[PDB]
Amino acid sequence: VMTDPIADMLTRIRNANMVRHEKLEIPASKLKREIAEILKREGFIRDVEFVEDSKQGIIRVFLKYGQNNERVITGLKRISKPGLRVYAKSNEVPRVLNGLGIAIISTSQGVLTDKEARAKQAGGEVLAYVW
Amino acid sequence: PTINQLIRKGRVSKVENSKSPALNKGYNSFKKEHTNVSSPQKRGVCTRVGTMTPKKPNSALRKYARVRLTNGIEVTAYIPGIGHNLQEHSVVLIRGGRVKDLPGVRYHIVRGALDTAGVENRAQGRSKYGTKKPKA
Amino acid sequence: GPSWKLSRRLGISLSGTGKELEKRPYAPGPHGPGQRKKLSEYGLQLQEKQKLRHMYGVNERQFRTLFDKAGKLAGKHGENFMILLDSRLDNVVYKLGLARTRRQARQLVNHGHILVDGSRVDIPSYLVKPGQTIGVREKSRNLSIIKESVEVNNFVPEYLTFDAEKLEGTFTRLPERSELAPEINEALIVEFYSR
Amino acid sequence: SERNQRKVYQGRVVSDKMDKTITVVVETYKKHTLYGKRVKYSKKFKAHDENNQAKIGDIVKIMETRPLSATKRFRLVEVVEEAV
Amino acid sequence: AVKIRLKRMGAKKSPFYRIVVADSRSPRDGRFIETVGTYNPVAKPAEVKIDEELALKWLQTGAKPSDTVRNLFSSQGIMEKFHNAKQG
Amino acid sequence: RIDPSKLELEERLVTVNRVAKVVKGGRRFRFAALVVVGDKNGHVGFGTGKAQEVPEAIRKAVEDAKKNLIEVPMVGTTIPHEIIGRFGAGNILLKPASEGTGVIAGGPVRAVLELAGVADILSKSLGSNTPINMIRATLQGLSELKRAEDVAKLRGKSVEELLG
RNA sequence: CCGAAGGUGGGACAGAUGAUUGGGGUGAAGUCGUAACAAGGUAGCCGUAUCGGAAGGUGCGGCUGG
RNA sequence: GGUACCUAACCAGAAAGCCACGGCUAACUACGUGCCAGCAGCCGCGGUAAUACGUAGGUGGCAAGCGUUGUCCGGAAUUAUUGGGCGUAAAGGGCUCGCAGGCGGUUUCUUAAGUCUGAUGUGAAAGCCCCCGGCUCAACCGGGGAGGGUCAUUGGAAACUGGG
RNA sequence: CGCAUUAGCUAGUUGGUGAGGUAACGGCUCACCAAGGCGACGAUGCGUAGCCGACCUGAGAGGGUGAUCGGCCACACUGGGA
Repeated sequence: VMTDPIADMLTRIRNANMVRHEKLEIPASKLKREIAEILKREGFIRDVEFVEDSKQGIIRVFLKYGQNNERVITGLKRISKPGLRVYAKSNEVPRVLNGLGIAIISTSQGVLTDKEARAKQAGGEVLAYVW
Repeated sequence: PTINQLIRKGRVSKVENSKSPALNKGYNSFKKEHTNVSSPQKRGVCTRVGTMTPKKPNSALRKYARVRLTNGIEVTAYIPGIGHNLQEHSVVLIRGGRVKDLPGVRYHIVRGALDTAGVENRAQGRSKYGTKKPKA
Repeated sequence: GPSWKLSRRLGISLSGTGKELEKRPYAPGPHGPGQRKKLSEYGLQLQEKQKLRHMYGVNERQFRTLFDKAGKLAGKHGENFMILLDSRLDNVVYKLGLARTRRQARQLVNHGHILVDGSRVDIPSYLVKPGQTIGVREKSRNLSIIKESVEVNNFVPEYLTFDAEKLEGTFTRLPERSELAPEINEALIVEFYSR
Repeated sequence: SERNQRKVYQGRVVSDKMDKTITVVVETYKKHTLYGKRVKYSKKFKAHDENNQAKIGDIVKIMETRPLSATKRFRLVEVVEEAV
Repeated sequence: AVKIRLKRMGAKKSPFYRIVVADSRSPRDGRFIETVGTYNPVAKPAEVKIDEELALKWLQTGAKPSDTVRNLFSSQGIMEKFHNAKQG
Repeated sequence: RIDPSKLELEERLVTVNRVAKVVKGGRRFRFAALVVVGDKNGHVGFGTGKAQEVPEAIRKAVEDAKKNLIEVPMVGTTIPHEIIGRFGAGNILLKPASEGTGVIAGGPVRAVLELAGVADILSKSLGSNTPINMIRATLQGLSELKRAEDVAKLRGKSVEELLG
């Protein structure tokens, strides 16, 4: 069943935000690894680590609460659901909260961010809003 | 619902019914059928000119003229202003206006029409009720 | 047309002077010298919109089309609309100092002719581009009204330069909105035409 | 001066039962005007097999051509993958 | 058949003509094959604009202009190139 | 933090409802006013007040409004980013607008955003039209707003690495 | 030979209209009861059968929305 | 068609009306009427002190236009892809097994149907939009460009969807 | 483009061979065979409608319209023919 695991990892990060948990295990497909690498390099995460194992592997996330109790990530969203996939052209790539958020968009040359896909001027699957 | 359910059943849009249906039709004489014309006004012949009353709390006697139209339908229309030319068997031009108070009545007789004379003693609200600029 | 009456109703000096509000600052009429009530949000938008359109005497067809043309430009919207009504030729004539009102500057364009870059313009709504030397022909060269408005001295605004004898009004870069009007609150009128 | 190129498809044979012809399901598939999701449609064409080199369940390409009869407008190019 | 011809554009009292390669069959404002630039009659000065190479391309495939379009070609000087082409 | 109320405030009101309570004798009425109070430099608040009279109710509403104040980011005299405020079947989106538009908003939303000092808002109410829940919905949407400097400090980042 | 119209026939569909008829709605402070709302004076409702001027009653089973 | 156009003579002289004014909705008093006449889009007024009726004054809106009607669209997120729901308000089939259909855990290779990108043709002219020009300005015209295709042909990518 | 309270519709219809016809391939027309063809991705039937560039509205997605101008179509008192 499970019907898509990317939306499930985004809700797992969101529930760890709302509980204010500090670590997460996520079952780590390769696109999940690249998403967490993007969220690492954009400062939404402290650090991300991989646990390569026998079942499917584990990726662990260290949620970043920079000040007193401040969820840097307020909300997540999945755009292309498995049953309505969404694809944006390069002159339609959405820039979110105009600059203050971001959209994870996996084009033909690497799983890119907003600015990366904008500077490479290509579009593909549009698979996360990250606020 | 779901997207596949939206693909195979769709969103069915809500039905629109007109507020004034006797204006919303027409008639051709030899085809013997009942065309959809959607017309603003209709002249028709009065079949009964009386007066009768509304239903509930508002209680003041209304005006009530009954007109048979060019599509064939008898409707009770309303004559708003004070003092009318009209008799039975009078040619009457009808515009669309709902009278909430009297039930069954949803049209106005155009005042200033082909035979509906302009109203008596009026200087304010000139264009409604038909009257010309009197003198000054 | 009183047109003092418009000023005391709107509560603003539409000339901008001690006249027309002294001795009678209330609006008009039998319900005027009593304490009238303050207006709503709708009333505030009507106040600012009608301040501006009764300054310039515009019908709302032309007033909306100039609102739209200011929208066709870039930048801030209500500033550009101020700029378009301060490029209007009756306003250019009244800010060169050739009239005591904007009706007199309208009548200069209507019959008591005034000339732009040559032949003539009989039309007040002419948007005036920069660089345009505006003067009068040798028929109406110096008659009683232009003589009076030369004797009376207004300020020339910094988006204009005006000569006495040669009477050519020339321009500069753009009329900045610090210079234009202190009393009219823009961007309540943009909100009024946003609806 | 090379002449103009004709339209080309690939598809899949439904039936062999017509004399020297087949019908071909092209499964190119496209999205909506409104909901945007991408749904499938099967388009079966009548195509001429002059050698009768077809089988039920055969992926085949077809080229367009002159109208070969009523409802026939297609012919074979390259029978790619055979049925088992 | 094929004719390089003026094509009426403009307001009521102020005509305008686009020099337009159309057929004699087709209506005057109607369908047309391709265009070269323009013709202002109602200007008090000049201002004809001819493309000067695609009009020449249509003259040689066979497209005979009407008289006013021909003498506009002569005024801009494309008919001298066409007579030089016949001298070629 | 709790905003100390020592500022200059303009204190205009949204509604006064007449609000009844039935006793053995009959109806006993009060006036429940809610008033939005704030300067136009980035501090907004609102408050409810109930009394037998209208002006004492407005007094208590202005006092409780000065008690509860909120802050609003004015990035380029607008709001920084589009947000939906969702207090309880009142949902109101707020877009930044261009610099000429003015506050395009309905009554209590318009009162909040004009007494906020924010000048250029596109906005829309996607829910019920009671004044109380619309003002609560706006302040839910204005509490969750974010400054680009503080979010750049949150991401271990710089402003130009976000804003461009 | 094909062939429009016409002719004959039995159907199919569609609109008017029809003695008479059945329920529905809306309407005056009409008549008969008071079924429901409280333990509404027999807790109510749901399904089903039956009976009864009528709301309804009663049986069986279910529900608490006692 | 002595038509646009230009110039001179004469007199403020020839030239302003329509709708509304409780709230929505900017704009109010008086007299008459007295659940009558009537108003009304809605809440609903009016039964002798009517800012809701009729008149007069006033005010407000626009303006050679104004108002009503009829139909579209908006408001209506009240058909919701953007943008709604289903314990009790409308709304979970009495419940199952399953055909078609829809959706598919992981790693890897390849393909290129989907996706994105380049080039070419093309989506006529006029129209909407941008930039300039001419009609007394403007509408309109004119010029130049942009725009609008899941469009056709052609070439790359292989992350993702599908195929193997 | 609306209806499933329209679920089955076809028999020159669906293919073949041969002939004829047409500017031309072709059930376009005829002979002879085969039992085929279209179909829940909505056939058939009924109802409505000239289609479009465009026009009105809308923040847009959309919804409505198909006057003028322009492209294509169809018709010419009704049906058939050359």
